[PDB]
Amino acid sequence: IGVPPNSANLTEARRRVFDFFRAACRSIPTIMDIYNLQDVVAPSQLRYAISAQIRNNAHITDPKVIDLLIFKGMEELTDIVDHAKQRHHIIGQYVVGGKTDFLKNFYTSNYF
Amino acid sequence: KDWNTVFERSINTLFLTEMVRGLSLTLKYFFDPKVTINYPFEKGPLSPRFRGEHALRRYPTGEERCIACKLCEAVCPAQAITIEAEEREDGSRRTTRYDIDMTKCIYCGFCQEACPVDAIVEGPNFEFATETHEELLYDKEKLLENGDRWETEIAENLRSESLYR
Amino acid sequence: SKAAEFVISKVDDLMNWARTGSIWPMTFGLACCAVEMMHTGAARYDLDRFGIIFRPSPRQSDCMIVAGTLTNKMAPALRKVYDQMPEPRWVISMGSCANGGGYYHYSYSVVRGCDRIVPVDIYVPGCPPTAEALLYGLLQLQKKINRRKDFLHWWNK
Amino acid sequence: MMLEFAPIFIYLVISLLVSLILLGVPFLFSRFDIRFYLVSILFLIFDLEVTFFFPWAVSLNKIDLFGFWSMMAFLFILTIGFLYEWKRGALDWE
Amino acid sequence: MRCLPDGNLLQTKIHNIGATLVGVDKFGNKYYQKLGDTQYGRHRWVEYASKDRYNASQVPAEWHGWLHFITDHTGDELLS
Amino acid sequence: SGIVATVFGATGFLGRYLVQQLAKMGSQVLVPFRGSEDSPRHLKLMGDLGQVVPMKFDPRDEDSIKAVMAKANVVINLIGREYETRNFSFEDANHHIAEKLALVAKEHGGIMRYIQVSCLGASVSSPSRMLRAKAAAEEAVLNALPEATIMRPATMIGTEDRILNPWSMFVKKYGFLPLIGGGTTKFQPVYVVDVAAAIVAALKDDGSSMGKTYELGGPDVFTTHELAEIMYDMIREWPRYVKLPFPIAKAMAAPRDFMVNKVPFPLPSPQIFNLDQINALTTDTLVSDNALKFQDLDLVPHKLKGYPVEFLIQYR
Amino acid sequence: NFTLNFGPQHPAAHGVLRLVLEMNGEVVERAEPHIGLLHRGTEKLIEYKTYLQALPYFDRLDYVSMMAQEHAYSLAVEKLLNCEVPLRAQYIRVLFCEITRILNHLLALTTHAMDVGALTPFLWAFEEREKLLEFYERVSGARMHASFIRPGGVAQDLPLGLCRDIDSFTQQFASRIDELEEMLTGNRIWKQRLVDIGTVTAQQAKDWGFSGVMLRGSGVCWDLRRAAPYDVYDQLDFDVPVGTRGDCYDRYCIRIEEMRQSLRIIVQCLNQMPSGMIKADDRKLCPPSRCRMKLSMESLIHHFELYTEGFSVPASSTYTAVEAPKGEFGVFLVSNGSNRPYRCKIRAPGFAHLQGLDFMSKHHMLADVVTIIGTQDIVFGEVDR
Amino acid sequence: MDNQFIFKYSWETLPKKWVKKMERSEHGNRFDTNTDYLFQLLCFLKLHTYTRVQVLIDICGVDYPSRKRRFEVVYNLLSTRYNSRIRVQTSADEVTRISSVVSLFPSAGWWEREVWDMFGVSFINHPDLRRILTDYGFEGHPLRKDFPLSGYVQVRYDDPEKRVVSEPIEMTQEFRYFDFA
Amino acid sequence: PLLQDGPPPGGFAPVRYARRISNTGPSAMAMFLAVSGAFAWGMYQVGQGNKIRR
Amino acid sequence: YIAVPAEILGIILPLLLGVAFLVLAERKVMAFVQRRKGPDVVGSFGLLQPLADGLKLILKEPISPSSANFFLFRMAPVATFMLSLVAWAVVPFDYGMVLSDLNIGLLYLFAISSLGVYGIIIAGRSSNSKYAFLGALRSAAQMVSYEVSIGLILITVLICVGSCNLSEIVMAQKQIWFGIPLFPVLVMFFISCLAETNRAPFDLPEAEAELVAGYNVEYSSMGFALFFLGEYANMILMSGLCTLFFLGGWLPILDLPIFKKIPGSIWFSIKVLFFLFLYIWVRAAFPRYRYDQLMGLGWKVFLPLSLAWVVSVSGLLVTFQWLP
Ligand SMILES: NC(=O)C1=CN([C@@H]2O[C@H](COP(=O)(O)OP(=O)(O)OC[C@H]3O[C@@H](n4cnc5c(N)ncnc54)[C@H](OP(=O)(O)O)[C@@H]3O)[C@@H](O)[C@H]2O)C=CC1
Ligand code: SF4
Ligand code: SF4
Ligand code: SF4
Repeated sequence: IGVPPNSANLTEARRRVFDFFRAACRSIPTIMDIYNLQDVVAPSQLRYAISAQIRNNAHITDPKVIDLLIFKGMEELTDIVDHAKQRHHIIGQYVVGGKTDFLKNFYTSNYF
Repeated sequence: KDWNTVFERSINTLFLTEMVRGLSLTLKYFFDPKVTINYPFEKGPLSPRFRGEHALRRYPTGEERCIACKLCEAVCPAQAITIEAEEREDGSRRTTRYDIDMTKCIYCGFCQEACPVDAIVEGPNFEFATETHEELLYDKEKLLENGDRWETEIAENLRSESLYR
Repeated sequence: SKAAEFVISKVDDLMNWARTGSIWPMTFGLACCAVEMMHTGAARYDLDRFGIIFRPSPRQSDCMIVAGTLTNKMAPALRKVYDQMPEPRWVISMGSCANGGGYYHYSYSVVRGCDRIVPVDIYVPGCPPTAEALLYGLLQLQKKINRRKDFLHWWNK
Repeated sequence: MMLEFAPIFIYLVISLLVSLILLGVPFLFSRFDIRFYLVSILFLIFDLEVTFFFPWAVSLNKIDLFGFWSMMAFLFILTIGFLYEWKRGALDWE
Repeated sequence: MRCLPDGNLLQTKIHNIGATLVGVDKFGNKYYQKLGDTQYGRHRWVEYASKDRYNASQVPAEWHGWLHFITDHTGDELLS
Repeated sequence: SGIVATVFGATGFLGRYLVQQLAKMGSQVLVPFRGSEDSPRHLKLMGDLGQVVPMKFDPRDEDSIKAVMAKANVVINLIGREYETRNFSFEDANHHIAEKLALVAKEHGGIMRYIQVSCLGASVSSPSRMLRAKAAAEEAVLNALPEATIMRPATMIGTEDRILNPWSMFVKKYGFLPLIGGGTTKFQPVYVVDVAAAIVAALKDDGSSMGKTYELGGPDVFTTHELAEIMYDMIREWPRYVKLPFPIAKAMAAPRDFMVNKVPFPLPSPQIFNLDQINALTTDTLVSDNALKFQDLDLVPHKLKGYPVEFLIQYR
Repeated sequence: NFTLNFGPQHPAAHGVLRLVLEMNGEVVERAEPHIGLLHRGTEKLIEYKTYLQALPYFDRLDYVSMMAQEHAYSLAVEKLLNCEVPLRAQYIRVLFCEITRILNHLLALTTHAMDVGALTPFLWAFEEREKLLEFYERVSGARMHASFIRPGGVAQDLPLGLCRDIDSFTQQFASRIDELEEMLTGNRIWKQRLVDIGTVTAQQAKDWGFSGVMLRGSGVCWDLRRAAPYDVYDQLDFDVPVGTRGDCYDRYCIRIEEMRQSLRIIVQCLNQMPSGMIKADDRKLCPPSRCRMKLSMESLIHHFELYTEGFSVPASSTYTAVEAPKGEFGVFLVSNGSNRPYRCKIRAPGFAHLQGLDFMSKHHMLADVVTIIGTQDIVFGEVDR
Repeated sequence: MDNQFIFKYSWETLPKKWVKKMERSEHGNRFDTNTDYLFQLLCFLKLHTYTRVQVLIDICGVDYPSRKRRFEVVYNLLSTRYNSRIRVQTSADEVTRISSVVSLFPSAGWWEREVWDMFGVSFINHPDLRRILTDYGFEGHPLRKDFPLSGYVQVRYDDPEKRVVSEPIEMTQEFRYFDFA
Repeated sequence: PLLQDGPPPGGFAPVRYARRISNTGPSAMAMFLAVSGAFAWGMYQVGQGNKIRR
Repeated sequence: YIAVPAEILGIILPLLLGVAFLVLAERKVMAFVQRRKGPDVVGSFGLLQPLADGLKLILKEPISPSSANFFLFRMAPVATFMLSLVAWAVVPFDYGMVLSDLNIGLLYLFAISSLGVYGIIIAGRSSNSKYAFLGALRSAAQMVSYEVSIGLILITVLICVGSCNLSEIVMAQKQIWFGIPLFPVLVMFFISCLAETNRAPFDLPEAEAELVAGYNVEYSSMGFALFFLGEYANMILMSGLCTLFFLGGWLPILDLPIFKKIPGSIWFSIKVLFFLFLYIWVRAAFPRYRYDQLMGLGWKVFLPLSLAWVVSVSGLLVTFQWLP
């Protein structure tokens, strides 16, 4: 219940990473009901975004940083389920449901 | 403890004796004069120091008092004042723009304290509710209009308060 | 239609007289401005003598007075209470905070004016507006209600 | 005579009509609390006590002492019930 | 006849009984006083020229200070 | 943007979505209203201070029309009515105002872009009198302004639409839903936001929309019956239908049409038994293959299932 | 257990009050206040202001005790600056602090009474509040946010005839207190609503950081005016009332007795008020008079500097606390040598008191929750900042 | 019990490894300690007969961006028994969790939640550590010096969605910084 | 100038702060005797009225 | 029977006016106690304020929440309003001035009192709000609890009179008013009437500030008006019963020719007006009980006293043979 101490090693940290991913995935049906996503996105797409998020941070080697990321993820998930801030194609911070990029940026504005 | 004190306690409980006292004092104010003010025919008291709607003032010749020192803009805790200035055609140092956002202002009077020439004042008017937000964005001309309308009362108040500041 | 206009105008005057003489505001006391508003309802100014009775539920309210700072956290709760108010309904913004954000305009957590959340009919300036200033603002609300011609517009629609 | 009840019926109909006019003119422009069961039971018992008192109060001048004491025995039984309920905390709502 | 629908005006008419005329301004608004002690000696009132559609902003700046007890000078003395 | 747009008829269903989208691109919007000051009140919430400006006008007063248009360089007409009132005929609301608007905009001389919003099935040979008057307006607006752009949305779906809401109100108040043609009429219902997106897209182009007529229809074709299943799935209720043949439907929609122009007092608007919309239901109204669709304005319309019907949650 | 989400949403109770209650029928098991509905980032905003520009933020924290927080902030700045305040100013500051105490207790007591159904004392007490609000307006020109108490003293001297009008107020105020008491104190309904409600022991009060009446109700004799005196509180006679049972009824009686002691202090300030300056003479921290600024080069330079740059405060850090009407109000000020505060942590007594709602309301009836919130005297301006 | 007695008696009685810095001043007696000893030092001061520090006035964080451990956590404490105040400070960084003192002073619970909300410092064994002041779903820690004054997002009513929504901030008139140095 | 707001020569008149008490009530035996006498005599009068009605 | 509707209207319309003006008088007397003025702008002395509030209320849009109990939600205020109106058919204002001279009029009044609970219960349940439902359950419980005491007090009076006819009850007080020997019974009756009309200090539905949402929280426009009007019409009725049972109805204070010059309807009105002043005076004087406290008062204080007074009165009258 209380905030646990900082992880000793990457095995402890990974056990915690797996525990969080399990909790995040198990709440997916609750989210789908709250935001009425039955005709917007698939539950696996929600799972992919969560596992993606975790895979983008696979280069972290410091267990303290991993603990902070897990804590922030747990906080973010709790808000999404309890205090939903509904936006159409957006759940929290996740978008749900012949020329190079330079010329597009050039056409848009002078600030890239 | 005693049959006489027990008796009195029981009687006081059953006959609500302390509830009579509250009724009696409630009825006493029923017949007394009331304190209600018959607004808007009658008004509440105010003082010469009252901080109300801002105004810009002129000298008796018609020249503006403000010389664009920007002290009021700097001291303003709400950043409600915006000023632009430049040399006038006769060489005078005058504003070309003096805006007060009445919806950011906290009516603190700091601007009036900071002004070295008694140009910006908070006058005595408090009845200036509007129907739009933009009417509460006062530009320089609206502020000078306020000064012309309220000058007689503002000048008298400044004479009154010149003995304390 | 030399006769139907006269009868319409009398009906509209009667509707306006009823609606200005009976304004039941649902108070939204958020910060210091609520204390001045409590003084307005108190004995010296006595909003009840104008027919103004403060109601606890939006279902029985004609008017909402936003008196104080509206934060981002509170903004959804304010809008939901507004949506529970039956028509016709009016909104009065009281004080610098509710008008445009006031002293907290540049804060990360404050809504810069309650007119970003609900439509506002009267803005009462001040930080806080005096109790008499709020009373002046309510009499300005009555001035705007008296411009209504609800029967005439529906007759021509 | 039952003649006096007819005005009550016409009164009811008129009250109904007034109710509907007032209500219609605007259309033109999972937690069981046993203490409520217990208060219902108490009310029912004493409702029947008031019911049995109505004939007794109007008949006291004919039934004399026999009727008085039979009603007293009735009250005594029901008041023993009331004391049982009191001591068992059925009259406490905290 | 305005007293029947407008009870705010009636209260002023009744309180006007026995009062003293202090002055009249440019708009026609009339200023009265009593010199008693009921609301702690505060007995200054204005009877607006328009018996209907009167409004507090119609008091000129010369009389605003007197009406709010800010000053003891009437609108006439201030204008002189 | 330096666009100042006078949007007529913005106090209705489509209007709120258009003003919001026009406020986003920084355009200053002028909102003429004909009745109470509380009709444009919800539009003030949209845009920054001074960006959305409602102004009172009288449809039958040329002076007021040019008064509200005197400051704008873009004009959008949304004014129209599907039913009849004793004061305004189908042609009065669908053609005479539209033509008058084009004429004052012609005498204005400063209106760079003009947009008139019409109905998909607007044709001279159409059973519905509304669509006949709509088609007449299409030609009249074009005759007065060849550079004008006509837009022909289908039946629009949204929170304040007049198709799914009256159906849900009827079903909840009676328990069944009637089909005016056996639930076989093919229409292409479009999300109301997509129509507003299309109008904004026609205003943002390099001039390649002037003089054309677009046909805005939903991504999928639906029958009266199929749309009613979407309604029943969303409001979580048991579908029950009473097949009503056309001569029985027109009979129930005869009284209001019959007595609207005779009695001297206003009548309630018709929800489902509107005679003119029933006449439109006899024939299918789909997007012609030779017309210009959403894909012409680099736009992709939104499928009805999901958010576009999420407002139906309030009926569960 | 079923959950009750009850947020009093109008001046009836606070207004941003939002409570999650877990109930067993009508008995409260747990109370969880949700706060931050009035969090406006005051502490962040203060870091962007000069020391003068941050002063009006203190009037708007406990917006029922405005001048008491201005005093605490001014004292903190005077402490870091080692500025000496003239005697007259110290008496004026104490006089208006006790006026501010009465304004607070009048509102706290009668708003709590109105919530339990006593509607009359609110109206009687608010006519007394208007008289005292007039004194705020006569010295500063504002009824509530005076910004009158400043580092170095006060903004302006008292207008002639003010002390006489305060004396006439004091002559009659005891009768006003006696009427509020006669309405409530002896009344059997009032006693049933407050006796043995929200009992707090002395250990509990210290564990939860309680202060003020919330601490003195439990029999702990602790008043910062006596324990750590400031201004001229050491030259004044007053009693510190303490409770013997620690329930809502003792805290009501203490607040009543504290208004009688505030009246006593105001009388002594009126009689002992000396002549002299109302502002510290140093010419680096206080504005010059208007006549001096318009006639002397040195004074004009100082005026220009003071209202543009503001004074600098040498680099240091300290915690300063006063006995505010709601408890200990503290300011942790961190100076970095510049003209703007580096950090300004505001310690609000209502933050500690509201946190203790959970244990105070445990196993109480649903209708006692408002009574307990009333005795805590919560204003969310200071809870949330 | 004056500040002279506290400074001297704490030097004699406290274990030496706890306190790395002792400041005696009219601004306040201050004891700087390592994070691993903060909990034990606060339990000693609370229970010891000659200190009896029973009240935790508040806990606050200070941001020092130029320091390796940028956050300073300050514990203001009070002894009503001896009428004396004490300041105990410790330093922290963005990822190091420090010990919670809720088991010692229950009043610390909301103050530690505020520190986590405002600065991002986390507390071991805190029974319920979540944001307490900011809006739900808030990103960042506003009291950090690098957090912008007006934040990153603002809210408004959006009629098409029939709800209040959050979008990136657009300022009609920017905060004007007046550099008076 | 040199004139500052302050006490008059000799100070202001003394003001009371303590609760002044009030002894207002018949209490005790007065009310009980009044109520008992009313009950007894009024019930006798009820008997008299019932006899007349008979 | 053709003129019966004229009589019924001459009862119902002035009653609705009297209720409109009772609301005004309550706002005026509370204001004066609080040193305020009260409604005095809308009409001369505020005398048009009732009309303005009624017209405002009828011009308000109805809401009608999306509940599965559409019919019951609208019917509940009709039910309570009708019940409050129909009790006046048996109320005598003077000798011979009564619509229905019921021989069972006392039991009929008790039956109407007993029916009054259903409007509140049904409004609370049909609202689809747990707050409204809980508040309704508490209010219904309080009403039935205090109905027991009301009924036992009715029995005391009936024992003294020996007839259920209300006119007979009045005329039995010619020798002496029943409120003189039975003054404690009058006190308990007035308190039980406060608790039955949900009036202060027993007004749970008014305690919204106290986290207690009333049964009529969801109602708007005219349904809300019908609840309010039924409640106030019940207060005038309960003041009329206090007058009929204990203050001798239309009879004069003293059987003297100077007092018999003013008619009986004036006496009846004045006594009713005294009791309505006290209903308002109490609202203005005291705080309110919690639900559990007033429930304890109902069952543990007023039932026992009422029962004891029945026993004492019947026994005393049987002993000395003073029975009717
Ligand atoms: N299903 C649909 O919605 C479809 C509609 N359309 C067409 O698109 C347009 C906009 O649609 P939508 O917003 O839903 O329509 P609405 O009927 O909801 O709104 C029409 C607008 O025109 C105004 N108006 C109507 N009649 C008159 C009149 N006689 N004089 C002046 N103003 C008048 C209304 O103002 P006020 O509110 O004051 O009456 C309103 O602002 C209409 O022309 C419609 O025919 C296109 C395809 C299908
Ligand atoms: S009153 Fe204060 S906040 Fe307002 S403009 Fe003047 S200095 Fe700025
Ligand atoms: S108003 Fe005064 S302070 Fe402000 S710029 Fe003008 S002269 Fe300077
Ligand atoms: S406008 Fe001023 S007085 Fe009103 S709530 Fe905001 S800060 Fe407080």
